[PDB]
Amino acid sequence: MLKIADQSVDLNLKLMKWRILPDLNLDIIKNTKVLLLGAGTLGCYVSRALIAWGVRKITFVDNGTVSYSNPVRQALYNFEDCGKPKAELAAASLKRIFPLMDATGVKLSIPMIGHKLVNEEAQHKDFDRLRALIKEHDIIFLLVDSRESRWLPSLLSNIENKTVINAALGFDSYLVMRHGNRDEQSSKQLGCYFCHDVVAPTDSLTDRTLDQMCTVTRPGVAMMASSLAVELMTSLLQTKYSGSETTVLGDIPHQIRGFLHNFSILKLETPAYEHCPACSPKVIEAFTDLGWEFVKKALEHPLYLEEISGLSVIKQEVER
Amino acid sequence: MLKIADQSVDLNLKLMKWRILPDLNLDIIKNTKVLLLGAGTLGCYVSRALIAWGVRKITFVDNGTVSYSNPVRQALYNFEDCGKPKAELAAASLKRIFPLMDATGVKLSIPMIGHKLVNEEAQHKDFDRLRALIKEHDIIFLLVDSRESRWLPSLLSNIENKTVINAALGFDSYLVMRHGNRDEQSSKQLGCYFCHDVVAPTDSLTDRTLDQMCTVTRPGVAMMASSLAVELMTSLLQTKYSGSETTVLGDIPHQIRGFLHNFSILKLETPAYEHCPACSPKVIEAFTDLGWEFVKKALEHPLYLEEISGLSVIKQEVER
Amino acid sequence: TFKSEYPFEKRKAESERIADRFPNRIPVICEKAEKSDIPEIDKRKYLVPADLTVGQFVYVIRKRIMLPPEKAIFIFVNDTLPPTAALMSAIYQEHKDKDGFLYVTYSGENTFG
Amino acid sequence: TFKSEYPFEKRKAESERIADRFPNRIPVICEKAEKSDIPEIDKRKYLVPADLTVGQFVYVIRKRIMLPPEKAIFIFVNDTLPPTAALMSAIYQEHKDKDGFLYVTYSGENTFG
Ligand SMILES: Nc1ncnc2c1ncn2[C@@H]1O[C@H](COP(=O)(O)OP(=O)(O)OP(=O)(O)O)[C@@H](O)[C@H]1O
Ligand SMILES: Nc1ncnc2c1ncn2[C@@H]1O[C@H](COP(=O)(O)OP(=O)(O)OP(=O)(O)O)[C@@H](O)[C@H]1O
Ligand SMILES: [Mg+2]
Ligand SMILES: [Mg+2]
Ligand SMILES: [Zn+2]
Ligand SMILES: [Zn+2]
Repeated sequence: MLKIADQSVDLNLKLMKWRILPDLNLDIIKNTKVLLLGAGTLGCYVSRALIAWGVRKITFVDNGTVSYSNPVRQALYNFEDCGKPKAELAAASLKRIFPLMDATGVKLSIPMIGHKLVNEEAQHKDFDRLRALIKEHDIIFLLVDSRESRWLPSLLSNIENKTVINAALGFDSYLVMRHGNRDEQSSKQLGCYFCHDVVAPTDSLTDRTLDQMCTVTRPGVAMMASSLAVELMTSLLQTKYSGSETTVLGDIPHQIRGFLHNFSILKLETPAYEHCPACSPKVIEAFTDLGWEFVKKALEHPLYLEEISGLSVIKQEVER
Repeated sequence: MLKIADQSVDLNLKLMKWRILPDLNLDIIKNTKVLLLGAGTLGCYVSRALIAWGVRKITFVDNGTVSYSNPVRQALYNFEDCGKPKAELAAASLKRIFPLMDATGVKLSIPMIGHKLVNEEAQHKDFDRLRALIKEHDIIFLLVDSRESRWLPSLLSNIENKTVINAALGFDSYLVMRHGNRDEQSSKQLGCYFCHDVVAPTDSLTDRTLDQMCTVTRPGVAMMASSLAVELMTSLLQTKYSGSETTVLGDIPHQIRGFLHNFSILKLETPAYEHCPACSPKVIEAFTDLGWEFVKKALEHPLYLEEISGLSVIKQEVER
Repeated sequence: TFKSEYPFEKRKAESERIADRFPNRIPVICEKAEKSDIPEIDKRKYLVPADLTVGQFVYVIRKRIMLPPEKAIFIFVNDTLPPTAALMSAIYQEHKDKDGFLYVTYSGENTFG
Repeated sequence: TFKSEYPFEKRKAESERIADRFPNRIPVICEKAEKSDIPEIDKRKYLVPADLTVGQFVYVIRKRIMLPPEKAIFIFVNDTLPPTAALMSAIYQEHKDKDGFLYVTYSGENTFG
């Protein structure tokens, strides 16, 4: 029955090209290898939106386990799943939906800048493991839940030259954006999640208390951010039109921010900031030059990172 | 383990009130009895968004079975579920997520205006069955896939005075809106799905061919329309502010339409149109006066409906 | 598009020439939404009478366009859905472009779920 | 709000009185986004120097506001995210309200997933 099922889903995709958008390229989408850093609310919704699009290769990266309150908000897990490791359950879950999916679950811990290294060798392995995964996939979705967890992936992904789609939620809002990639021929590079502030991502969980901030969000933000995130990827995957920033599936914004209280959505754009503690040229040079040696330093000394990117040369300038 | 689970989900909801929106009323949402007319893509997503919000009583109304291509787009069904009846599988599915859910599945066929009555008594029973269901619930979500299937539910719901949230998808867009309710004290009533055109909903499926229209949509629309639909309901459920059309959760638009090609969203509003083949006063009078006798006529003679609401007196006027 | 094939001058002109000659008609340009899946005809120019309602103007559109009654449509007027029971004049008074014409878009109504 | 507590006249006035007296500073009103979950202080009025970058202006905001470095923020300027490496003057040249002041909103950056 698998054949007839495969054919059925396939025909549905073909119909949108054949009868509506003949210029649409479904193959590019189908063959795209996707790496999902995060198997929580965003990770579950984004992954559901991707099989619907025809994507066959999806890999989940998450080191946590299914919590009691996860099911109602994380659409790939059930109540019986509680206690079990997420990444794998997640891949198993996609297969229960479409058995031909090439779903995989990697229980990997993403080293977080700002936290103390607990096991050098162990966390050096984590580091290489993550880079390999980013290396083998085509689109990396940054669906983690802390500012810190986004730093390493942003960088490795910039180094491996992969496209990155970053999604993050707030209680009432959401941000979905694609990081720029450094092109030799184009003196124009779009910003990354980190080009918007002037502080180096650091430990924000260890010191966290309810006083600091509650993590609950309005259910709606997760669903929205995910769909917009996947529709961005599918459009971005289309050849753009000669004289415009558009494709067969429409625009291809750099940054999208939404708000529920006033049911709005803004498209935006921000150029790469040279003192970014993530995409700054000085930071890329340091990585290319020293690899894991430099990262280990940034990892335990966020301020160091600032010294490297120049975020200090500018605060120091204002300081005087 | 059910207790500890229940407590966990409950605490997550309480935290958004306690630490973020103390004025928020979670109880009103929790106790809301929801009727979902449609257990397909919209029905599945809307239902997932509702348990996340804390809603405990959800009833699915759908007379179809799980198709081979349904799983990848309808997030409550798996591949093994193919062939089985939707409404029930759907309710079972919610329970696998949150066992304390009061999920129910009613395999009911909604009589469609424009189609020939195949079994009077049988379809008279269908009629009463639907009204009872609309009668017992508090919010009715119209998540069906044809213009015709929306007529009867719009009317019964107007008669029983229930709030209705209507969601419909297009290939690239989506519409989410709440129908107005007739208030004796307020000479202001918002429009319904049907107040926007001047044709009486009729058979559009029997004569349908690929030439007419393909039913495929971009995966994103379903997810968006659902979340916005539920966030509308949760806001609408809050006491509005004295001097404004807003609540603790923000605005409460009448109509929301979105588009993917340009990542936009519009809020809109349309007053009740007196010649609406659904909410027009003349149509309500006819129903109050003749019940099933009148409906049977509209059901098989859409043009009749027009004669009753006045859509003929206006085309006839232009005709001269 | 109409504007894409004519400058403000030539457009702000035929507008006044239409107002001066038929102070009873209304200069309306009606064309299908960019990404909508429904019929369209070369007749983008319409001079409807001011007393005619939006509903009545909508009937014309679907008639002239040869649209079946099984499929519905909605119309935009500066990203707004005009009351179906409003006078095409009152609409023109509120949404007319500085070029003298009232721009109207129509698109297939959403019905999937 | 600032505008909600002062009319166009009194606001279009202190703007020119500030331009005439300090042609090197920039009249900026900085306040937290309506629905954002972060710190705020009564000092909504700022007169920063034109050569100072947005980044530098952002440092001030989080400093003066007493915001920790673990939490980030972004700023709106007419529903736009100004390049972090832009001169507060060039920004004022493009987003100043007719009342002479540059309105800026800041909000907690989104980090959940
Ligand atoms: N450093 C990391 N390495 C691997 N996975 C991570 C890392 N940090 C976060 N994650 C994963 O990111 C996902 C975020 O999902 P999400 O925040 O929505 O739910 P949660 O973190 O499990 O708990 P909650 O529902 O309260 O937020 C989680 O599944 C979490 O395990
Ligand atoms: N008259 C009706 N009575 C009861 N249920 C209905 C009626 N009409 C439609 N439905 C249900 O509405 C749902 C619409 O879901 P949806 O259109 O997204 O998927 P589908 O109709 O099953 O097939 P497809 O994925 O191709 O659209 C279906 O589950 C269908 O069975
Ligand atoms: Mg979390
Ligand atoms: Mg269908
Ligand atoms: Zn950057
Ligand atoms: Zn109506």
